[PDB]
Amino acid sequence: GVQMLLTIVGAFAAFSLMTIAVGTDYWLYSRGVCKTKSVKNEEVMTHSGLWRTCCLEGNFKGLCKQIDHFPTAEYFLRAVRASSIFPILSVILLFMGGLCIAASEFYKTRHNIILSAGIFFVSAGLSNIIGIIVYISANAGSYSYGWSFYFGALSFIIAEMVGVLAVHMFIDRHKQLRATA
Amino acid sequence: VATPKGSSLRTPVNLAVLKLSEAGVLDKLKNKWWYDKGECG
Repeated sequence: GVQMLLTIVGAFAAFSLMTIAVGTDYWLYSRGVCKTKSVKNEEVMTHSGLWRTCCLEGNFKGLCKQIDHFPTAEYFLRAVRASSIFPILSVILLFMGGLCIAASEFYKTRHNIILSAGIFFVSAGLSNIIGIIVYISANAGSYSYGWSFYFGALSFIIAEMVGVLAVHMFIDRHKQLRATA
Repeated sequence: VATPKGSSLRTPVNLAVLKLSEAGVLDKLKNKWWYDKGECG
């Protein structure tokens, strides 16, 4: 009862946090530009996310551009980093975990719909680590990570905690069946 | 800057160049063409 309530709340939190990270732009406070060619540049602080980059300060404060991820083993990294498959697949897996948790609230007989939720959450956390590493690794080849990056990192923790909690619930269901039979 | 020998412009030109160094007009043009109108940043 109370354990399922924590799981529901934690599931939503991690999903929400991760969806707010993949959607925002405050990932990396870098030092670049925001505009393109014209008939010199303005290197000012630019809070740059995954898809867009607005110049925090400077004459063009708030102009977001489209990060150009393509300026053997390096092409593959760029493609993964450019499509943010991992940061986007964690959000797809966390959402599927919520459906599994919700499905297990209307079909109590099926105990295998709770284990699925746990695996989804746990796998979502693992997919958010490759995203972090891919991000940092690709971004490499002075900065300061922002709140958007920390929501992605914080999502993992919340998701991993929901993952263990769901596994515990699965085991608890089966323990009840092994005591009444 | 160069001038034919015996010219009357040797001294006015020589002083003009010095007058443009203290004022920083020789470094402003160098920055204008080497860096301001540059491409590598």
